[PDB]
Amino acid sequence: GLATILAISTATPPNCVIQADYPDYYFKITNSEHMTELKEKFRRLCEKSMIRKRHMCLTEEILKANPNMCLHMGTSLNARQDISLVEVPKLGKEAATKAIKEWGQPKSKITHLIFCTSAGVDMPGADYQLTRLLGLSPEVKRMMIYQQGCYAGATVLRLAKDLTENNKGSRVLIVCSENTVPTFRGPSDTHIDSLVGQALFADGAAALIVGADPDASIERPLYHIVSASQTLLPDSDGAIEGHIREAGLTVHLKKDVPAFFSANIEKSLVDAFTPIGISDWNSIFWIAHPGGPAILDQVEEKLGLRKDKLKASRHVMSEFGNMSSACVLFILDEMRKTCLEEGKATTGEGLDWGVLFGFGPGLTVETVVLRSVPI
Amino acid sequence: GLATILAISTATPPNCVIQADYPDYYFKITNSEHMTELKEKFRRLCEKSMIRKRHMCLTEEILKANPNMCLHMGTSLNARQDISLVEVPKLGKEAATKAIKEWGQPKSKITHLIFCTSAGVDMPGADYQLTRLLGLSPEVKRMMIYQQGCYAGATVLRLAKDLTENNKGSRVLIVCSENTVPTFRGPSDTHIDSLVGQALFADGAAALIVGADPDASIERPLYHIVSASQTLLPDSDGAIEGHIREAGLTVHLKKDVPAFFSANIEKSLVDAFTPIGISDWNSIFWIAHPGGPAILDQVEEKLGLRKDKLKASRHVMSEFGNMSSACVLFILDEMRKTCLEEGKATTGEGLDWGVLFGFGPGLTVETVVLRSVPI
Repeated sequence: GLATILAISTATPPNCVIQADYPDYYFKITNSEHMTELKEKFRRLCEKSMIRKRHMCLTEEILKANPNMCLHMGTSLNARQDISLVEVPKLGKEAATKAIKEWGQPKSKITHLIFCTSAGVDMPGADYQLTRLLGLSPEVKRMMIYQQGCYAGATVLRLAKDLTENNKGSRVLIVCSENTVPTFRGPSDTHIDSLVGQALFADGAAALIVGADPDASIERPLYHIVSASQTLLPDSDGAIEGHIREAGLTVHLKKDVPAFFSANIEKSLVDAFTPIGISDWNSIFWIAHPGGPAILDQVEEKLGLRKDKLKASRHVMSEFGNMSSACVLFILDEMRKTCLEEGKATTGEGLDWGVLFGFGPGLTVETVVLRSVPI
Repeated sequence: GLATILAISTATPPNCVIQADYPDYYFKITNSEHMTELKEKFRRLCEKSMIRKRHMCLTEEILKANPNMCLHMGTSLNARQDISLVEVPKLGKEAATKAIKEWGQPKSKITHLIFCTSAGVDMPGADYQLTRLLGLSPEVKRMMIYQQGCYAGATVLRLAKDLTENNKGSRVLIVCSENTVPTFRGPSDTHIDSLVGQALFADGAAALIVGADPDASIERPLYHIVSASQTLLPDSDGAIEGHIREAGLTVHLKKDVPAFFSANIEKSLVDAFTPIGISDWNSIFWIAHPGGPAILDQVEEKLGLRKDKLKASRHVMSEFGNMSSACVLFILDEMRKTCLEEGKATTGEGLDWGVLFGFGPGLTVETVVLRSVPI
């Protein structure tokens, strides 16, 4: 049968930054209060973000201890790696233990592990660290998805679908764990596009169990993964780039990203849903990577979505910020919980069919067709 | 049906270094001729490497233009990335075009792309670059496997097996492209394990087409991918580590690494071949990642392999050195070419079943069971 999501959980670092207070904090800790016009631009970005709070393992204490991270382009990759490479699997384990609990099986039944992060590469990778931290079988079949950015929450579902459907009895643990350690940096009027990241990026981890052929005596499906596609957008090359450099991960925006995603998203919908016979985009539930707020606004306008279609996606953005690959997985967690609390008929806001979108560098759109389960 | 390898090709940079001359060249270009004790240790390492030559895109001209790369721990990641991120997909495209030719189908029939490298991370990744360089369909389903080291040539086969067997009609292009740009550095008596890498690592790219259900009117299988396993070796934590730092990729080795692999290899063989009813390791053909030559020697001795079992693996090591993930794929290409040239009965040295091993950080062993095809 089809790959099925059997459990979801999440974790965030305990320190959280209130967005209303962030322009003042960020310009203070980076010693940039003299850049008054830049501070005003950053305040506007923070207020436009529709983020209320973000969780960050980067604290004032840590930044004071790593002052090269507070420069715009300080030589700082080593300092960033030293923090992030430990944090990434630690936060991932926090989510994974809880997903395993919901799943209801012993962890010795996990046959496959997908780990996903853009927060720092190491050899061996975070997949190895998580395997040892959790005490998974040494024979777990691992896939380490590094540096794929904000569409990778859909990528891991696409990968998990083929792994679990091609291997009878297989059960995949998926962990996505992201943080701002590689990207945090001081401001510069050269690199205004970096301020976008400073206003949006946040920390979080999400874990899932995916498997085909559920054991109804123990396992409880949440969503079915029907199809998974990936495409590059025409003429979009260079719109979003992220470079791993001596100063950490630097972000570069060169084209109108929301215009590209909104102009092309209907093609992905038609390709995904024509085989199903669906053409009304308000008749399906939506999980859309929300880390670019203007992207969601323009998708909504272009397609004529009702204002509530993206409610769960915008709620996660409001409460957590742009956690990169983890966002869409937080959104699935939020949707099923809200549907249960509100007495909706399915885990997809009472609807049967749904779409999950990852958006990221390429420009790339990942399109996952889901089906809900009854509540 | 089973996933099958339908085509293989390879590519190397034109510049090559003769191993017998390398100690003198390396110590001169790194301005380290005064480290006379270290130079003799390096000559012994090169003499014991059983490498005759290695291809390298890093030329004398480039090293003279990038002097911080010739220091031992010079701040040089940016210079390395500037070189490697263009070289990786360029060399990969060279191999991919030739693999596509052998396959015999138009490149519009490629539905999936797996790209693998440890030579430098970027967003978007080398998979995106290769897709654009080759003019693949924008809807190609990509998987980017970054920084998994020397076992990843087997990893890509494990991944391709699930992708192609779960998707009717799918055809996956696999590209592995590796180089010494991130690891090349001057010598130091505080980091002797780095010398091992300077004696062994080399550049190369290999490309494959993999698919299930071949069309016998156009396609010609070379190998069948029967099973693919991965395991961590007991109590091997920290034996091989690779860190991505301001000075590039730095390598760190405990000294009993060959002992770990040779002492555990039989478990991987028993686990893979018991379902097939095979216990005689001389009755199967071998593709063993050859990048540690004591690994090959100790495996041969521990298992009592015939003197010629590792012939193709040692030949690739001799002519190309340790090209990380690409080695095992060069070895498959060498085996089928030599079998045809020499009138063998199958693409597996006249034998029917074979094993392909990837070895790398973890410590990880990847075990792929293959079947040959008649010639």
